Amino acid sequence: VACADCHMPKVQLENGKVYTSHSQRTPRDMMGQACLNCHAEWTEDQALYAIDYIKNYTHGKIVKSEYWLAKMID
Amino acid sequence: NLKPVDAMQCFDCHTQIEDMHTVGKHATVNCVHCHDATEHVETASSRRMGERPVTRMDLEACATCHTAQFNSFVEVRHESHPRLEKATPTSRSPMFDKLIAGHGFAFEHAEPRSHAFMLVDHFVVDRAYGGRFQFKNWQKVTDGMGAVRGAWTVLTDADPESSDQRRFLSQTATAANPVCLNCKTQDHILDWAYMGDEHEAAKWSRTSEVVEFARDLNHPLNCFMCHDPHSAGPRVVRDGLINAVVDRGLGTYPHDPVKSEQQGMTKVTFQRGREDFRAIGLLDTADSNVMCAQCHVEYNCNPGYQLSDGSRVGMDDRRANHFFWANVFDYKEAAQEIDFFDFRHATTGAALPKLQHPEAETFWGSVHERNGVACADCHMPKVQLENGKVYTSHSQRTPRDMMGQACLNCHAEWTEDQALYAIDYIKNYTHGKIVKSEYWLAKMIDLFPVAKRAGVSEDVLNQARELHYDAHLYWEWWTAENSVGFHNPDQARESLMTSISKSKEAVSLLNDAIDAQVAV
Amino acid sequence: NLKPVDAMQCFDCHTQIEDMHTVGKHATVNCVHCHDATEHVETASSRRMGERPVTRMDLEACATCHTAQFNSFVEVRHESHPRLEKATPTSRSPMFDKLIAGHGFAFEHAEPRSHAFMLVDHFVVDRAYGGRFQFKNWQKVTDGMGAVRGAWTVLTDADPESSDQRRFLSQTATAANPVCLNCKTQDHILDWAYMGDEHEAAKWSRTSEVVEFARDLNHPLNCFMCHDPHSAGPRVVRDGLINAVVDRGLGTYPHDPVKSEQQGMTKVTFQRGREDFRAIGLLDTADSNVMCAQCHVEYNCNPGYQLSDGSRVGMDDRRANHFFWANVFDYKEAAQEIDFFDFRHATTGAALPKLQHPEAETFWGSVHERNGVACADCHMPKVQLENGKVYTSHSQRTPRDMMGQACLNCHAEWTEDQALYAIDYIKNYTHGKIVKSEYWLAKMIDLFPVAKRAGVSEDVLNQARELHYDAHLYWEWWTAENSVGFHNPDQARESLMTSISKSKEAVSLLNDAIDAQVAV
Amino acid sequence: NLKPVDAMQCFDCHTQIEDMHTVGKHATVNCVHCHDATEHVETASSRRMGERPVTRMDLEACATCHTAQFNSFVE
Ligand code: HEC
Ligand code: HEC
Ligand code: HEC
Ligand code: HEC
Ligand code: HEC
Ligand code: HEC
Ligand code: HEC
Ligand code: HEC
Ligand code: HEC
Ligand code: HEC
Ligand code: HEC
Ligand code: HEC
Ligand code: HEC
Ligand code: HEC
Ligand SMILES: O=N[O-]
Ligand SMILES: O=N[O-]
Ligand SMILES: [Ca+2]
Ligand SMILES: [Ca+2]
Repeated sequence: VACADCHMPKVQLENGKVYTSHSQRTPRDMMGQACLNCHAEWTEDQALYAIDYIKNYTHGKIVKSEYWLAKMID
Repeated sequence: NLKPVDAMQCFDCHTQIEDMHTVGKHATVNCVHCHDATEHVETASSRRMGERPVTRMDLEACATCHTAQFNSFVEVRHESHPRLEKATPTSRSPMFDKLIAGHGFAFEHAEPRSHAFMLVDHFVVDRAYGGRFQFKNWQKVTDGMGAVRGAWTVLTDADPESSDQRRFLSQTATAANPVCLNCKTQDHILDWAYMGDEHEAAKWSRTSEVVEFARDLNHPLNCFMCHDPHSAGPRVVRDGLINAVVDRGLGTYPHDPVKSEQQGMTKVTFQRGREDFRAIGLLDTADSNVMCAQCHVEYNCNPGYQLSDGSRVGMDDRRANHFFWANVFDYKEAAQEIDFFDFRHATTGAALPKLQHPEAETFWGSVHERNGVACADCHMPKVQLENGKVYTSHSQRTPRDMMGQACLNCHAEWTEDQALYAIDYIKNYTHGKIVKSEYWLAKMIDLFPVAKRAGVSEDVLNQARELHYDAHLYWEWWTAENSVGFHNPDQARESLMTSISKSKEAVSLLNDAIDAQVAV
Repeated sequence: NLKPVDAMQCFDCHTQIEDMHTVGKHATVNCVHCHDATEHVETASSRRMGERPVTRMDLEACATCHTAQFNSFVEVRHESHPRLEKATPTSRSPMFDKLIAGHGFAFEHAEPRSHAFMLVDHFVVDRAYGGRFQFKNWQKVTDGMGAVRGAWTVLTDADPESSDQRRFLSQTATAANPVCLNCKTQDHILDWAYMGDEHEAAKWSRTSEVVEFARDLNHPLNCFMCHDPHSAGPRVVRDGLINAVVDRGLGTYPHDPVKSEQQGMTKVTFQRGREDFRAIGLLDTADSNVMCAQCHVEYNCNPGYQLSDGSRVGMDDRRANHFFWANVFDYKEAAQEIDFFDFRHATTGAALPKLQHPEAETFWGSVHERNGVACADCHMPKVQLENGKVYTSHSQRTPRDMMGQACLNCHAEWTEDQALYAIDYIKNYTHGKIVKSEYWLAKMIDLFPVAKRAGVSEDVLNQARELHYDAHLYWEWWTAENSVGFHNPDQARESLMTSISKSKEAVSLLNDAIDAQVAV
Repeated sequence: NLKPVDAMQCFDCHTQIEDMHTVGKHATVNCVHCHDATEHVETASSRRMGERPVTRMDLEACATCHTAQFNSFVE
């Protein structure tokens, strides 16, 4: 998988010549193309929930790392 | 990958193309994008074609550099309900079967759908080819992209081994003829002489076996129908239109000589050997009214009969390919000028015209046309982007899908709901008058058998048949015209009241004559 | 609270039930869930019923352990517009009154609505019981749960003191008879002998006073119509279906002996004393095509007449309960086999068939049926849950409400809009041919009085009446069939063009004969 | 309106560009879309630039033939 697959995927058209979206942005705006064509087992909400599980967990450790860095700094 | 060819060498023999190509916005676009002329260049002289070069007619030839226009063109509007028969209580012409009896449209006449399908729909409609052609299956009806790629990628022919028009299912007709195809495709643009006249250099003509012609045609609404591929400048290619506007000197706006001069057309002819062969009409401006008038007009594209003596006018006659280029109130005179009618009504025996989608001739003189508004402004507007390069939508569809761009930029005083309400007021009023026109036409039509059987004289029946022509014209214009009055509400109103007036006159005439016969 | 009974003791006398119950997925489900047999067990011998045990027919008997299936079944689809008369310009058969004149459906024929209402709607439709039964008030029309709980919880009888079928309002008919009820309920499953034949052990039969029978019936579409309550295995209980498939050896798929063998039915008969009394048909597989074919077929459920001599075929005749089990092109032969027609047209005098919702016989041979797709796949699919135990939706409704499950899992190439567009292409095309078929049938019908009055011979009128039978069959199949062509678009097309062909033949015949009479 | 230039004239001194341009999917795309090299061509030698040609760096130089990519990018 490469950055473009999640961040500037091919456009899906019922009738049209396919091109590659150049709007390089979060896959949340185009989950069908960016995630769900590959993750057929998920709905959009499930895929978003999986992203958020990671981000929430990681952000929690970032905040704790900052807490401990700040305590050391002080 | 494409390799560019030496255009300058082509120009040593192609001075007309040189003059167009080098001056317009395709001056940098190499011939190899649309032609394969390698063997041609090796064998031609300025006076001998040699090997015929290939010319690409596919829309993909333009889509590589103009994807937005291509994609907006091929888009299928699923809300444009498909295969929806107009002869039903819930569509445009509830009494169409009674009124049109005797004409091939009785076999099927659906509402239009998206442009991607025009060629395939022409091929599969029940009135056209005896049911010879079908989509490969009923799923393919959705595939606008496939149809654009090529009709024969999505259709089947019931009998590839024969080329005659015949019925393959009982309730079909074989009305299609080569002229039809000129408003579905221009893949034959190099194989068809102006007007479809016989020509030594034309593979196809008005008199061709339409099934054979059909098989040679692939693409709907080629992009070059409105845009010269060499100059990129605005044009039309449809012969019947150039004929009406230029050959017949009617002008682009027959009711406005000034606008005709400002927004005119220059006929450009291309020869084969020493002989004129085909023509295009370059437009002074990018005038969509005239571009759309290549097809959205009332026309002959069919055999008919002469009003004068009733004799057959066959496909060989120039009149079989004709743009009347006349509003509804000038049409009867325009038909008399070429001495032509379409069919005899099956019940009344009246000589009748068959009207087809006269959007262009209806739009003339209307408030929007008089204000310089054109088809594209309401049906293929510029796209509005918060951030982006503007282009012109090619999804030619009802303004209801893009009211901000199609109406409300101009009508700042209205909300979308208000503008829709104004549209619906016109269509509702017009449709009620259509329905009343049909009620009265049907009442007249039903009196004909009673009258004939009661012994009413031929003279009285002929008087009623003359009234039928008028009643019919002044009604059918509006079921044929796609805006349900919107394009010219006052004209529709005046015409439909005229229809009803004529029908009522005929009803009175017949009832009185029947009553007089009974009283004897 | 329920107390379990000794099933083993029941089995000392009920060996058929033992063989079903102990082997299937209801082996642990105690009899007390659906029977009260206390006094029965105290009084019975293996050869004498003794006190009749109670058998619960209410759907709640299943809803305690199968709430999801029950709840999805009872759900009211409010978008299935209620009491919507088909004989109107905006519904299925705009000219139905003219075409069906002479038949009880002229008094009312609404579009179907949700299954919860089938029994109450049968009772209150204007054609059924002379308007005897009504909802208690006009609010109760919404109450699907109430109707399922019991028809008589939501209906009133205008005259509980009489049991005869009569008109209570002028524009009603009394077409209901006991056979009807077999496609509304099976509450009478233990009180009705196979086919509704007279039987000493049957309280009800084809010849019963239908008003008395009606009062004894409560529940729509009992869950056990498709599921044996003892084995829980798939079955049908409808006698006319078992008769067609098994007794008449037509098979579950008359056009496919292989599929008939793989997906077959085993008739199981239950006796009363020494005598066969009732039967069920166990299915080899959970084949919804055959389960739904218990009711969604063309049938006799009514008296009629013999084609041969015109004599009355009354409810006492087995032919009054008949599944033709024939596609539209085999129907005329199937009706000739039993020497039967339904009514004489009020205007033409033609002997005519009355067709009813032949979804099953239409579906045969269609592309989906040939691919092993079945009613349930499009009309009661498995539910898709992000997290949950899958079950089968029992809300038997249009796939438009659940396109992901009903269509798009299979048709991965389509969006919902594309799939809807494909449906609409078929229904639009089919409906336009229905409307044209009606136009031509109506034109023929209107010629009959003119012809009769003009002195056209009985021989010519009879020729036209024979054509009327065909024109009618090949049209009415498609107004009766609920998919508007979707279930078999090519068949619909072929049939409707045949209808129009026949009507046109009759119109020509009559106009020529009328014209010849006038010319004399 | 753009007038094409003779790329062969450029290629005589620009072998690397020739090898890239003639082979790829821009083989038909004339230099004038992105360069104004008229005075450069009159003044360059095989090793000295002469007058510096203009090279368009704006994204609109690609947007006329690739509107969809450009518009999705700028959104
Ligand atoms: C398998 C899919 C996937 C791949 C491949 C991927 N990304 Fe991401 N990226 C994500 C997701 C999910 C997020 C979080 C977006 C959100 O929460 O809205 C993200 C976030 C980002 C963001 C921040 C987006 C914003 O709006 O905040 C950037 C920048 C980014 N990725 C760049 C890249 C780069 C560069 C690559 C390739 C090296 C890459 N991504 C590959 C899925 C992917
Ligand atoms: C960050 C790198 C990047 C930039 C900058 C970029 N693109 Fe692309 N472009 C891509 C990728 C990735 C693809 C898809 C390649 C593939 O998957 O085959 C692509 C594909 C294309 C294509 C091929 C057709 C298609 O859509 O797949 C065109 C034409 C194109 N880009 C034009 C442009 C234009 C015009 C711009 C400036 C508006 C631009 N690109 C800027 C990365 C880029
Ligand atoms: C030696 C002179 C000459 C050369 C050079 C030349 N052509 Fe032609 N071309 C002709 C002639 C002659 C015809 C036929 C005109 C006629 O029918 O009278 C023709 C016809 C055509 C046609 C129309 C064929 C048809 O289907 O009717 C096309 C397209 C065309 N040329 C393209 C090109 C291209 C592109 C080049 C450069 C790669 C080229 N020609 C170079 C002489 C030439
Ligand atoms: C190799 C790329 C390419 C091809 C292929 C191509 N065009 Fe163009 N087209 C251009 C360019 C570049 C312009 C000029 C853009 C500008 O200057 O705004 C242009 C301009 C146009 C214009 C605007 C002309 C004007 O005067 O405003 C139209 C219309 C057009 N092309 C139509 C077409 C048609 C129709 C086809 C297919 C027959 C086609 N093009 C094929 C590149 C191409
Ligand atoms: C080559 C002939 C031709 C040209 C030029 C043409 N049309 Fe059409 N148009 C058709 C045909 C044919 C259909 C019906 C297509 C079908 O039913 O498959 C149609 C359908 C339509 C529709 C209905 C689309 C829908 O969603 O149902 C509209 C709106 C329309 N045309 C507007 C226009 C406009 C505006 C123009 C000028 C920009 C134009 N047309 C130019 C032939 C043409
Ligand atoms: C003057 C151009 C023109 C001619 C020639 C032409 N059409 Fe059309 N046709 C149109 C336009 C515009 C529409 C869309 C508007 C409408 O349907 O009213 C259309 C729509 C159609 C449709 C789709 C709607 C329907 O009626 O079912 C079919 C099919 C069709 N034409 C078949 C034919 C046949 C067959 C012929 C030759 C007998 C023919 N056309 C000739 C312009 C033309
Ligand atoms: C029925 C006539 C018609 C057809 C066919 C047609 N166009 Fe256009 N085209 C127009 C009109 C009208 C405009 C806007 C002209 C104006 O207002 O300046 C336009 C504008 C354009 C432009 C100029 C840039 C823009 O978007 O304004 C291009 C490029 C173009 N069209 C490409 C195409 C392509 C590619 C096709 C085939 C998919 C096509 N056209 C088919 C009528 C047509
Ligand atoms: C380019 C500007 C423009 C466009 C776009 C436009 N209008 Fe108009 N419209 C006008 C003007 C100017 C008038 C005449 C105003 C006056 O004379 O008071 C008018 C008149 C009308 C009328 C009176 C119509 C008649 O024929 O008598 C109606 C209704 C109307 N517009 C609705 C609409 C609708 C709905 C749309 C979108 C489909 C639309 N207009 C798009 C400018 C526009
Ligand atoms: C002593 C033998 C015997 C016993 C034990 C027995 N049954 Fe029966 N049952 C019969 C007979 C005999 C009939 C009538 C069969 C016939 O009509 O010939 C009958 C009929 C029935 C019926 C159908 C009644 C109808 O409406 O037609 C049901 C239900 C039933 N039994 C349930 C049960 C249950 C449950 C049990 C155990 C609690 C049970 N029986 C135990 C002998 C027995
Ligand atoms: C006391 C609980 C209970 C009652 C009451 C009940 N069932 Fe069941 N049913 C079950 C159980 C337990 C299963 C087996 C579940 C499993 O194994 O997947 C089952 C299975 C089924 C099945 C699936 C059978 C198969 O072979 O796949 C059907 C169909 C069914 N029941 C129908 C009904 C019907 C209809 C009724 C009302 C006549 C009913 N059940 C009443 C408990 C009950
Ligand atoms: C072979 C099974 C079967 C028979 C027997 C049967 N019906 Fe129906 N009935 C159905 C089906 C299936 C529907 C839903 C489909 C439809 O309406 O087309 C239905 C629908 C109805 C409806 C609701 C729609 C309407 O027509 O108003 C009524 C009322 C009705 N039936 C009454 C009756 C009457 C009265 C009889 C006996 C004269 C009868 N049914 C016999 C299967 C049957
Ligand atoms: C018209 C026939 C029919 C009726 C009546 C019917 N079902 Fe079903 N039932 C089915 C079909 C079809 C299935 C799915 C069988 C399969 O595909 O395996 C099913 C499956 C089931 C299952 C198995 C679990 C599941 O959901 O797949 C149960 C339990 C069940 N039904 C209960 C009931 C209940 C309770 C009722 C009464 C509310 C009922 N059924 C009425 C046709 C019917
Ligand atoms: C269980 C899979 C499945 C289901 C569910 C399904 N289809 Fe199909 N459908 C098929 C297959 C397989 C074909 C035949 C494909 C082929 O032969 O190319 C087909 C054919 C069709 C056709 C051609 C129809 C004909 O009778 O000629 C249409 C239209 C269609 N499907 C639409 C739908 C719609 C709409 C739905 C949902 C109501 C649906 N399908 C549900 C598998 C399915
Ligand atoms: C005069 C028109 C034109 C110009 C200007 C243009 N291109 Fe292209 N581009 C093309 C054509 C034609 C193709 C080939 C399309 C095809 O064969 O699919 C192409 C192909 C591409 C591709 C796909 C290449 C591949 O190997 O798949 C990319 C990426 C691309 N161009 C980027 C750009 C960039 C970035 C610019 C601006 C620096 C640009 N183009 C300017 C016409 C143009
Ligand atoms: O039927 N095409 O006007
Ligand atoms: O009217 N029930 O088929
Ligand atoms: Ca005409
Ligand atoms: Ca019947």
